[PDB]
Amino acid sequence: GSSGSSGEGTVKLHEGSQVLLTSSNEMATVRYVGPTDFASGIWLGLELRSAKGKNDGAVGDKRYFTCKPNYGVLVRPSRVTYRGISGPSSG
Repeated sequence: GSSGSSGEGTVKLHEGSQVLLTSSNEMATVRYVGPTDFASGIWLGLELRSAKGKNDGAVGDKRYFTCKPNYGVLVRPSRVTYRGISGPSSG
């Protein structure tokens, strides 16, 4: 399992994407994408439009985004979700 070897890879996140938390039920804009220095694993620098997080834009010696105190949050793809299908345009 590395860069798509065993177990497929449905990781489609680079930037300017939208994902909804599967715990707090709050949309979040994807700013950063990749491994972190404070933790061991992949993360996604999210940024909310209000004080509903636990980050100050950056954590440690790595910048993920820029926002007010406790505005954005850091979560993993598997920890986040987002639509993709199109479906009937009418409605």
